[PDB]
Amino acid sequence: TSPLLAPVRQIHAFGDSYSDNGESQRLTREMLAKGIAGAQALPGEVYWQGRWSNGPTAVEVLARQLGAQLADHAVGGAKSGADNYYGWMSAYRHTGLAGQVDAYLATLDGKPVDGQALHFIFVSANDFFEHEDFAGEQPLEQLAGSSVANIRAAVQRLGEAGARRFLVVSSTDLSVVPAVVAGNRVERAQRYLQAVNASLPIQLAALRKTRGLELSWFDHLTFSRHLRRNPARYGLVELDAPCQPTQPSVRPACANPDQYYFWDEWHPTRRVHQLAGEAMAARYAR
Ligand SMILES: CC[N+](CC)(CC)CC
Repeated sequence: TSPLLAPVRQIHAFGDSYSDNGESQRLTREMLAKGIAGAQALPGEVYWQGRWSNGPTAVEVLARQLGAQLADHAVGGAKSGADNYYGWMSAYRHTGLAGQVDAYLATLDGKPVDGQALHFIFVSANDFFEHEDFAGEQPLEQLAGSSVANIRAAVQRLGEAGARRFLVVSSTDLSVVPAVVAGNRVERAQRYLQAVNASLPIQLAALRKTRGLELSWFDHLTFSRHLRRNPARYGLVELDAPCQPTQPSVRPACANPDQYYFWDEWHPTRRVHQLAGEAMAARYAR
């Protein structure tokens, strides 16, 4: 192993429902109040304090582990580009990664980016879920290429403004998500996630060297494959059923959520987020 990276006191997180700690809730309340067409209260009533899970997301755990403050800009539904899985948000706010980065840079008044802050990026799942649910026309390989380009452009734009430290999360294992299984879309997910995860870290290692960045790559797929091959070691019992079914309708939650991998048909439980955030903290000194 290599030397641990330097300690972290501030995180700025960008991403989707795997990171959101209340922005989708706040923003959809704002949109409902203004009567925006098609708005829905997200995430909904069978979720914990606005997170798309039954507890803190992995980046919240990561911040606790590292002794860092967290500014969490992630929005549930966020795509790698400007917009969201929810198309009805675009006429109000651009909540994709590109839009989160634009809003972060616009809310420093001109006051500098913190060169010591860790810029955490965790996105791409909604590029695939939007494409499958609404019959997108890109071949999956072109979709993956657009996801990688969008993430690299976000790191480039944050670096241009003065960011120096990053942690980018790979695609998750979309191929075991319950909604993907139920859609009979396992092979498509495998092909998508393998294309992103082969290309992205090669692109980010070139950008890290050019711009003199500290950029760590977290392989969520390796992480999940190890937990799901050895579930008992981690106190997991149920790897496929959601603890809290929502499709086609809401049904009562399981009694033992700490023994489940999935909270709903897309998102992991607090237990898996906890393990993920501990794993992400492994490259860093406290
Ligand atoms: C973005 C939110 N989801 C689709 C409806 C995940 C893709 C789940 C509720």
